[PDB]
Amino acid sequence: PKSRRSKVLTLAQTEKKGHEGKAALFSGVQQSLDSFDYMWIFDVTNMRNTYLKRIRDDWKRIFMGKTKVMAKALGHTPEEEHAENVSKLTKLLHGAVGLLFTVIGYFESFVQNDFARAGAVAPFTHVIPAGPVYSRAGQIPLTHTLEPQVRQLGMPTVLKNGVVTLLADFPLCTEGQQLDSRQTRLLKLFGITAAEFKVGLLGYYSKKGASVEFL
Amino acid sequence: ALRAQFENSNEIGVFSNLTNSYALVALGGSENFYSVFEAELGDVVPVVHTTIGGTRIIGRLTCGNRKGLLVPSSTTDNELQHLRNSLPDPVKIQRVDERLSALGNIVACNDYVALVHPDIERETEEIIADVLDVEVFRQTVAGNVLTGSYCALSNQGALVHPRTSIQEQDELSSLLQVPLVAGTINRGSDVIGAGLVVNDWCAFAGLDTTATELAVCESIFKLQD
Amino acid sequence: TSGPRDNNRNKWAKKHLKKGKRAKNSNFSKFLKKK
Amino acid sequence: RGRGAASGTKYRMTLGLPVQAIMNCADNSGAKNLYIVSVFGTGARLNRLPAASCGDMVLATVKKGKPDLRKKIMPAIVVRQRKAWRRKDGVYLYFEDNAGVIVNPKGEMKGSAITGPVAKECADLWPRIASNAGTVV
Amino acid sequence: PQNEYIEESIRKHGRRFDHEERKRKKAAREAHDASLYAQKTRGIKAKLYQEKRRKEKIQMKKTIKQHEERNAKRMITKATFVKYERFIRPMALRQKKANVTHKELGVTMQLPIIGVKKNPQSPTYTQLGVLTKGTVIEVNVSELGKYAQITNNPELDGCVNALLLT
Amino acid sequence: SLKKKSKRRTTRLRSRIEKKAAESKRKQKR
RNA sequence: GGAAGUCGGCAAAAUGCCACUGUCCCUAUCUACUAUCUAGCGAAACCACAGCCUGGGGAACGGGCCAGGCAAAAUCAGCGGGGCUUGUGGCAGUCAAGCGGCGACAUUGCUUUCCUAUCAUACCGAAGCAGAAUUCGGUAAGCGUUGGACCCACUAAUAGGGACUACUGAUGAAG
RNA sequence: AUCAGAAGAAAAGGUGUUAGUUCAUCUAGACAGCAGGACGGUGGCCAUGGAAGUCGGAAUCCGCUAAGGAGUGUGUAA
Repeated sequence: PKSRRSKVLTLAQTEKKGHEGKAALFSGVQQSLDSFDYMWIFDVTNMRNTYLKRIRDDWKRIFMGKTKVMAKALGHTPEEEHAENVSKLTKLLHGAVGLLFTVIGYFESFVQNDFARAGAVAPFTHVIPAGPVYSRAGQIPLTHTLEPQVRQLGMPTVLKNGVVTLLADFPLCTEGQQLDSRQTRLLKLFGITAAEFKVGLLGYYSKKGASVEFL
Repeated sequence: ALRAQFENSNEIGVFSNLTNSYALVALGGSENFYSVFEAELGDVVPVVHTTIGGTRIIGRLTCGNRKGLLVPSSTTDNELQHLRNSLPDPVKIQRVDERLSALGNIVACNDYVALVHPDIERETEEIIADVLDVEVFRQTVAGNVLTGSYCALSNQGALVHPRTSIQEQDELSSLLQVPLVAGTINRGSDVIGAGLVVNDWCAFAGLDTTATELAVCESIFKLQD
Repeated sequence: TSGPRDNNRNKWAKKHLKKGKRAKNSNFSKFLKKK
Repeated sequence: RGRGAASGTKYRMTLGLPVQAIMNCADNSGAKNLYIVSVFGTGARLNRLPAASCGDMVLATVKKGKPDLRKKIMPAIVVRQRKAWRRKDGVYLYFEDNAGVIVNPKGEMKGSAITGPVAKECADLWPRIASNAGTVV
Repeated sequence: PQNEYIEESIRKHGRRFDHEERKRKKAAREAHDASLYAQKTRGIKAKLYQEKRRKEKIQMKKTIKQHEERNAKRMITKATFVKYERFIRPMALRQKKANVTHKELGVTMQLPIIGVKKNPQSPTYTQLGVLTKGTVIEVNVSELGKYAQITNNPELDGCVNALLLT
Repeated sequence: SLKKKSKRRTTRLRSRIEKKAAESKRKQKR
């Protein structure tokens, strides 16, 4: 009766609160601004939830929600914001940044490696030798039992007698090249931890000092 | 031994003839059949791509040995002229104006002894001895007059019906001065002459012949050396 | 049975007409043509 | 079972033995008479009684014979023909009597020695009959 | 070949090269194919698709409805049962058993027809035992001698579907 | 025509269409 | 070849289960006569008027009406022609899209030519479809759908159904 | 409209079109499109050769939350 895109439906029963969720995030941001101390601005990075879970463990609460939504709730103008000189803070307040309560040394030093994300530059020039596939670049003393991965690769790989075989040498990634989605997904099947989680501690919105530096 | 078939027929004794001096195969049909014969005897004996009376059944329509070859009166002058041109000098070729035209079905011969369907005419017996230079015995195999089709015979052995009695096998072998075996071919096909073609050094059998018979022919005809 | 009105019978008929099968008709008329 | 194991292919020739015709038994299997009841490989020709020829296969009943071979309709090969038929060579042939042999559907004949002349056509087609033939012209 | 030989072949040689592309595109275009099928087809095949789409539409409506709930001649021309018998009663029209459904129990019970109580059509039909709509018939209810009313037409349906008078 | 039938309804159909429409209206009235 | 034709030894043939036979497969040839043409003789029945076809005209739709297709003298000989309906039962309860108590599907209880709606041949899609063989479905009526008493074989298959003028040849006046 | 148009099947269906009616989010970035995360107790419990959310029976709970359903499908013997 009308040409329109058919919408897929499922039964998750986990629909987000939408406006209520945004209000809850704003309330949490206000409480985090009302927290005791340590005035951190750092929430997430390219790392998975495991790094976030480990970071949350070493604290007695890192959370940002929708970026620039907490800043909007606080208000860019100093009149709306409860803090001082937040007009310049809001400009710096962007991306995955959130308050915490547990620090500086751990964030500066402890940087665990993790699988790379798209857009970055490869730390090296990974090359996949031809023949049987090597999951960990020939570190197995990486079996050839990857029966379903052969159909799921798409790259120059054919199944020979139940063994995945790359007919031609396929360079997985090269240093200085932007990490494509296909390159990142292909590297996911391998042990390429070409990333390092970082943090941002430029300033601290202390209750008394109110000096959030731009370092 | 070899497993080979003409077209898709196992009876290669009908569609071809083979002796110690030459090989006659059917025409116009499968040249793959000519290739099979040429693959084992091409450089040793001539392989004639011939016909008898405009038919492909030349194997059952002729009888011959290393010395002479016979054809029925039904053969044309053109086909007879063809055979003599292709065949070499030491092999003599003759037209046998004889009672039962199918010479292959009535006469099975080697270089020294021949077995004939008793119902042949005396002049035919005389010329066979004159041409083939063999002794002629007007006997029967398994009680059947068609000696040529039921007794595949060569210089080093012979095969007959499994039905024929042991005393009959001993009589035939002693009168032939050669070892004899009562065997089968082509999974119960009792026409041994029509399924197996034999010379003193090579033998061909139908594709449907099982390994047990092929071992038997190998033993009796001693092709291993 | 494939009928002579079949487009693929007609297609392969064409390719026979483009071998030496038709060459023995091209120069074959040239025989008389030089007489 | 029709046209089965008959080696090559048969040229067209005149039709001699229609349905319900009597032929002599040609082999020494033990039979005397055969009765044609049906002919293999006959199309939808309206009001055409199927007919047989040399080298053809027909369902036959042993009209005169020992009771064991009787009572079982089974195929038979017409080995001879009385109607004049012309070879592709051009010569015209015909025999005294219509004769047929008793054969299993596969192609091996049930006899041991056939009697009298054999049609050169059927000897060409049927190697089994050519294996068990006495004289062919 | 033994057991799951194609599964072994898939395992040891892989499936078709473009198989995922073909099935994904087939999974992509049936929405257009369904509308083309619904608009171009005519006749019985159209009508069957008509009724089966309503089946799936109503079904999908109900399963989704369940979802927020989870989130929240002198002869007898009729059937007969067994001078006075002037007409011919065929053995074909003869009826002996009936499907009597109890009112309170609500179970269709196979009960033999003990007899016909009264035929509302005419006394002659009751005398001849002609089964018709609204005719009272008595049947044995030992396994359940009680009356019942025919809720069907035995002439057309061919089965004596009746409801117990209880 | 171009169709599988004739669009001109024969005068029988022009006759009995209206009366059967009238019987339909009477049925709703009843 | 010798009852396969036909409900069938109807009629001939064989003489004055066997055997014979053109009943048939399948007709062909030959003879006489009618037949046609020529010279002569020469009716009657019948006749409102006439004679191309499709659809429609309340009916009876027709040869006249309407809308079309069309339509070129005179003749000779054969042949007689003249908005239904379908593939899916009946009783009872339960929902319940909803409307105004019903309530839709679902659930539970028991008992010659033409048509395509294609059998075969062509192609096609699906199926644990390995090969072969097969099943179901789609396009498709170009082309076939047999021979003998429900049967018994052949066959690729032996699918289901509707129903004076014209026709066929032969001359022919004329721009 | 691949046979459009100039009360009987009829109720229903159409990724055909055009208007309306009633609800939804939306520069606290709407829909879609993309990159990434889509977790850790835990391979929860009976069930079994092998069942790890996805052969199968009840809950189906929790820490981080901005989110990870004792799991939406494909799939793997697992």
